[PDB]
Amino acid sequence: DIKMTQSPSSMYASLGERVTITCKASQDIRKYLNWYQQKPWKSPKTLIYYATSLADGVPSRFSGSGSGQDYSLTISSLESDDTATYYCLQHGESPYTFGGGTKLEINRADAAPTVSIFPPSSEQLTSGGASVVCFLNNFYPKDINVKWKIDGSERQNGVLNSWTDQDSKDSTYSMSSTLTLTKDEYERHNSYTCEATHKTSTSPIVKSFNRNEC
Amino acid sequence: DIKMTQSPSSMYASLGERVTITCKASQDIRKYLNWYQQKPWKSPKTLIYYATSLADGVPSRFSGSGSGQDYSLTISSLESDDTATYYCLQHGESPYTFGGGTKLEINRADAAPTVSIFPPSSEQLTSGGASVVCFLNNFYPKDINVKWKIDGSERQNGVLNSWTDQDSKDSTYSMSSTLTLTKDEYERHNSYTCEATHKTSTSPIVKSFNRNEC
Amino acid sequence: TNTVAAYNLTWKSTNFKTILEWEPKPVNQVYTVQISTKSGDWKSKCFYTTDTECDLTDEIVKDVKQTYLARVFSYPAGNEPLYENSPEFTPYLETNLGQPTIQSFEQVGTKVNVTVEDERTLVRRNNTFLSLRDVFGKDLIYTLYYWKSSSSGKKTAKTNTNEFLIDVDKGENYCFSVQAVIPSRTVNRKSTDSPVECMG
Amino acid sequence: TNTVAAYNLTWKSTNFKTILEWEPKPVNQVYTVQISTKSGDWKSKCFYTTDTECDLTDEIVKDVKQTYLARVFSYPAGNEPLYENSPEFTPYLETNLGQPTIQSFEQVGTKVNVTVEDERTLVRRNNTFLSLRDVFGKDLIYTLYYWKSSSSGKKTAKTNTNEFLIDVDKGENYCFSVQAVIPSRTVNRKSTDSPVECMG
Amino acid sequence: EIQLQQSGAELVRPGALVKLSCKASGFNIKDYYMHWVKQRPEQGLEWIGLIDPENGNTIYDPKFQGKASITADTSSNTAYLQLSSLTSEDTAVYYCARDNSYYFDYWGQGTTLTVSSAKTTPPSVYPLAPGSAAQTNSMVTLGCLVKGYFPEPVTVTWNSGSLSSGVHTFPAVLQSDLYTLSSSVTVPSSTWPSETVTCNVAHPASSTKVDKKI
Amino acid sequence: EIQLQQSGAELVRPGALVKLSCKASGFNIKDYYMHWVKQRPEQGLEWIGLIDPENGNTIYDPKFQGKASITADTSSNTAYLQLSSLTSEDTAVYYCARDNSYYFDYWGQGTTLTVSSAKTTPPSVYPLAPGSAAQTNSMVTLGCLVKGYFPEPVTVTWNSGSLSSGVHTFPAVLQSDLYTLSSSVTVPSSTWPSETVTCNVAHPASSTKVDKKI
Repeated sequence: DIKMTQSPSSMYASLGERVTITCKASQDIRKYLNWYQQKPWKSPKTLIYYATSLADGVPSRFSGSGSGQDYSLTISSLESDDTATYYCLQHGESPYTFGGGTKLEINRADAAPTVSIFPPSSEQLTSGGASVVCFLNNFYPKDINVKWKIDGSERQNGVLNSWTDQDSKDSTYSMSSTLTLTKDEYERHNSYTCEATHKTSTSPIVKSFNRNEC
Repeated sequence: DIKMTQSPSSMYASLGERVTITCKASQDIRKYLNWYQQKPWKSPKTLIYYATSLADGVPSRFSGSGSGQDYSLTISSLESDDTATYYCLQHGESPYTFGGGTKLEINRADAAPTVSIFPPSSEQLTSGGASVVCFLNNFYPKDINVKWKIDGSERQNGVLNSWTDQDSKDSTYSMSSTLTLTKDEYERHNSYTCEATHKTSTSPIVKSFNRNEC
Repeated sequence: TNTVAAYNLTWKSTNFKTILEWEPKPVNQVYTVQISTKSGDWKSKCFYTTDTECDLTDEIVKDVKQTYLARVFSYPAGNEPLYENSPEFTPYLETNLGQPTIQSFEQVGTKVNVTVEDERTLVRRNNTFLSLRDVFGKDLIYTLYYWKSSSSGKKTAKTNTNEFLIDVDKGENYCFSVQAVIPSRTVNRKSTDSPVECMG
Repeated sequence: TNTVAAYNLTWKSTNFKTILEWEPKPVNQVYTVQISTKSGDWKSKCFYTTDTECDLTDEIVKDVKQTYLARVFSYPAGNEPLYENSPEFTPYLETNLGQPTIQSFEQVGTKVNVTVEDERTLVRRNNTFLSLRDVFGKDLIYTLYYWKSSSSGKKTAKTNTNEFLIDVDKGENYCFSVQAVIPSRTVNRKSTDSPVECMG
Repeated sequence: EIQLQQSGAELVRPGALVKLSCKASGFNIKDYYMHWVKQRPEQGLEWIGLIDPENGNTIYDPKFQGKASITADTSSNTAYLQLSSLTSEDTAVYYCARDNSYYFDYWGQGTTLTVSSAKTTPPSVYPLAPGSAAQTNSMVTLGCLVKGYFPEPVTVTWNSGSLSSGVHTFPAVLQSDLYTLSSSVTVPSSTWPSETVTCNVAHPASSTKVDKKI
Repeated sequence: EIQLQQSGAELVRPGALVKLSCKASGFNIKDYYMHWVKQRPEQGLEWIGLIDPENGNTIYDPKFQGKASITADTSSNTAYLQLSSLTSEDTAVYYCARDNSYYFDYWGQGTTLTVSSAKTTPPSVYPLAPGSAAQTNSMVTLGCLVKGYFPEPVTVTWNSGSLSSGVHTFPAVLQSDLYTLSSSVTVPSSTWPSETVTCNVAHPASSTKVDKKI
């Protein structure tokens, strides 16, 4: 019934920078506004409560101002473990409404993924299929194109990709590429290599291994 | 193979007036239509390209619309230097087909032909022949009848006629009538004059000279 | 002292990947490269190397339509330095075009849908790599040359997207060859013709 | 001799009105009670009584934030006393909160101004008795459950003063009920719910 | 000291009804207001409803009325949340919180409810040891490849959580009803095989804990 | 800056073959697609065919296969079109254009190809000054009678193109293998013979240029 409008949905900022997330309720909520931080795969944590009180061990760089319909959380010196999602929750009267939340991504100095390639464990081979994993950890920007090539240019599909979330300590991203051939096609070929195009370099980041169980 | 059918063949309009030339392609040509203007004795000039782009300093008053098989060029405020021939040219796949083109003639305020008569140059006479030229310049309608009379009613034939094209600046027409008597018949007579019948006037436009080299 | 300056500063680029190469090989000397846009805050890039190449991509890519100026400063190796200036470079109008590829081609009835692969470039808008079609836009016509086994005489088809929809003679062997063109350019206009491909 | 010491020393208190009841009932013996703050100069208060209850209010109210300690000495009735100590008592955190009461309520425009009675307490600052709200401050939230007779599903609203300004539906019956919660506490945090009351 | 416990995983057939639970420890729920907050995948937190274990009162977001019913057993210090008439739209993570009046000051970890028919499928943990020490870092990157499991989630830990610094668990990826998650701990070359590095995988939806030595 | 050169004239005997040229200046023909377009007298444009000087490829309108061949010498930046088995049907004007992909941005003036047997025959220019001040305008009319020349064309200009305004060149007119064109400028009475008026005739087929001062 009583709506919260939080802005902006997402927002990238660099360390040490100051940021302001905002929540407007459609009626005097009487400072029954609370700001919550959610680190990925984590229950939420209560940053600021009653519009302006710092809570259970929150850093002094967190602060919130407000009265009635206007509320704002502000981080003074943005840091690594601030990459999280923040929500405002009004809890003045039923129903209790959380705003739409905002995701702060920290902007930081460029970084080259350190690559890793792993050949199909013999254990797995016992099953009938085979998965070569390419790990492309600790890079930045989060942007990255990966190409799997089995015996030259003849590249592929049957690959799955998954990124992590900005690390809370170095503000970078790791990836994980997996091509999943069966023992059949696995053994059909020998050269297995993934390419990572990322603008930390102008030439592909290649890593290979050859199926030579001989 | 991919036929273009442009309409109309010729089309008279007047100053300020608006016009629309049209070309239908026997199949979707994907906007690969270009309109071309060809003023008499002139390399074609590219008016609109890619269905709707005005080109190389083409006046704003030209425009064309199209999508698929239907294309049309529209001159908004018809002007004097528009008297030309337009073609649409499809060039999206071989062969490139120019449509058949449409000739635009400007309709304008009638006008009387300023006449001039020229006796055989003493220079041409040396050859032994003679050519009397009658100029019928700046007249409208292009329609005109010219008569050559050698010693009264005794008019003649052995006369050549040729017209200009609608002027690109006053929209009128000039003419040229040339009677080619040899020195013989030339000296056989003395009165030489042409008769201009044009309804700008109700009475013949006559311009004469006598071969009185005495 | 004596550490010669540089000569033969040569921009070398394909798909915006740019590298400045110069002369001569360093003789008991290092070079440092300074590149700026058109007339400006000269940015030192490849510091005191001994290579005769400097990969200036990240710079040029910031804005392909910009004209960049660079210079190499000849430094004495071991135990007011002279420099040579590079000729100007407008990435958008001068990076050669890689040779094209026919990404695929399946019949959509009476016609054959031929498609060209949309190359990715290093050029990056936001946190993203813009394709060759992203940089150029409508200002990139692909020119197709197809024909059928049967004879030497061919047929063309222009496109400023990535697929073609040609009609072909029932039960015939047709070969293909695609070539890129940057209309807007006055010079490095084309691409190498792509590897010819035939049907059956 | 023979005079039993005490057992079952219980602190009983609502709105800081504190009394210590204990056992056993005196069987030919009198008890004397000593009360001090947290570990200190004991102060006797209930002299050689025979009641198994001692009203220590005057003492606890001097500083509701302190933790009082007490003991009951057992003296032989008729013609080194035994003693048992009481548990600790921290007035501010264990006194039960008396049942609340909606003091009154009258519509203020498109809403219904509801209000809670600001109960008085034995606590005496200066020569004055402070109210419940005077003692706890913003550390006292009132929880109002209201709901319209029509249905079974309720609604809630919090306040840390004494009135609510709840909108309600034009021409409807709404009952109310409110509970006191000291948020700061870890145990006797709530009071009983105030007698439900309805509108029209 | 204080703590709230939840079922961790729960696969349920559409149409059926389920009763998540949240066991309270180190506080009495009859002194607080227990809450339930849902959260669906690419979406933010949503308030389900509350309950006052004291005088058995409950409040619900309109959106859930009928769909939910929060119950609490004050003997066993447990709050409940029973959903019903289940549709895929109920698949999300349920947290139960604790309201001290000013803010939600304790959150249970989340319960991951998955409404589906697809049956449970324990994971298949395949180790990923290098095919030879990699040229990336001084230190080496090992990995664990959890695949073919369902439903979510799988808690992947290294040396039972001791080994924490270089970890990177990548989020699951669906591929035929089953996901594939993957983890990669990165340790010094000088500590493997010198030392032991085990990736221990937990898949709660099927009471499975797999321990791999790589 | 940019420009295409053309033979201008071109008398040829039937049956014979001929190679016309188009010299490029100001651009490199290997960057473009050269085009050749035919145009018969009382008819519009017809596309002959193109050539991609780059990778020596050509494409022709079926109507012209075997009749024509387009060839380019990328050194001298010149494209060529060689006809063959010449019929009268070929006497036309040929233009070479420059396809920039979106359009034919440039045209070579036209080459007037004439297929005949009759022999070249330079023009006989004769001045046409008034036997007396013409009574028609306040200003006066001067003419030039280019006669007996073949094949076409004869570009006529006045004061080497300076005195441009009142110019009227009337189309060529056959009269037993030879043509007869004419041109008549009109200058103010106050400028002649006060000033000089010279009609300059150029017959490209026989490398003649005549200058008659009248």
